[PDB]
Amino acid sequence: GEAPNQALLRILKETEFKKIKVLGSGGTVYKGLWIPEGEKVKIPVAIKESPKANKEILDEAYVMASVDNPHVCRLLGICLTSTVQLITQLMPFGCLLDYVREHKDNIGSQYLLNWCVQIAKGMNYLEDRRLVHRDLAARNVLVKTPQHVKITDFGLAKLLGAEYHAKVPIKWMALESILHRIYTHQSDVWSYGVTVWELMTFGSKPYDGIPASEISSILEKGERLPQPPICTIDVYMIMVKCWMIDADSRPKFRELIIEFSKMARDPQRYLVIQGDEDMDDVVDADEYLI
Ligand SMILES: *CCC(=O)Nc1cc(Nc2nccc(-n3cc(CN(C)C)c(-c4ccccc4)n3)n2)c(OC)cc1N1CCOCC1
Repeated sequence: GEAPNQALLRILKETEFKKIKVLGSGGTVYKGLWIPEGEKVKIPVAIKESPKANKEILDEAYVMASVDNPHVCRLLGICLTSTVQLITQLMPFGCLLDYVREHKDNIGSQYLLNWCVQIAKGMNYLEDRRLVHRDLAARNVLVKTPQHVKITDFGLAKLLGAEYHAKVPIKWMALESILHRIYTHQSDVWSYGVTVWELMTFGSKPYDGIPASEISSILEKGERLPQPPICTIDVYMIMVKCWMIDADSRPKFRELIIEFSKMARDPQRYLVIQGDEDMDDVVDADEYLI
């Protein structure tokens, strides 16, 4: 027996939004203000604006409405206009992949290790809610402040019952997923390892210049992503443990929290980086609880 999902799905009027600029297209992601009726608050939001693709975006809203954790992006509501719109909290600093790329020369060890802690906390929460993400990557981690990141993009996420089978991001998937289309929380751990490598290399592309069709044979021969320059063996060994063939001998998200937490207490024993060492009624969504 599975527990009843008593999450609320907030349907928001279209007149409650004063959508401002466009953030980025691909669909489209807007930014704007959400002003609930006569609540005297202005909440900065992001809005994601024809066919059966409506089914997918609503499957996304189902997952996002059913999560509540400081390191997971939650759905504020949907607007049922001509198009189905997803309304989420504005993450004003962008995605973490763009952030580490545009700020390499100003990111210290404490920030890198804290992000690894927070991402592991969010993933451990998803595991607690029996959620396999299947698209964990630096591009899908958003930055509320440089000290606070959250996981987003649940378009591939699936709810395990009391391994899931099935276009996918090859250079982030465990071998068993590339080969057998098998996805578990431990295959998420593999993607976590690639995501940490992304941060540790300040946004390098994993297997840059290697066709995705070759990834399965490369991983089978025993090859893995190289040790990033700033990484001590301690940190790189954690990433290598995420890439083991035996999925059960990979670290659990609850262990990665612990390990990175200890390292974040002495961040330079583990990362070697040169240089280390309107408004008025605006309320962040994390402070608007209903
Ligand atoms: C890495 C790409 C990116 O997201 N850039 C970005 C993000 C944000 N802030 C933001 N706030 C709330 C929600 C989002 N957001 C972005 C995305 C796109 N994916 C890749 C993360 C989604 C999304 C959610 C679910 C399903 C599909 C997509 N939600 N982003 C920015 O606001 C400041 C600005 C930017 N970029 C700035 C630099 O140029 C590119 C855009």
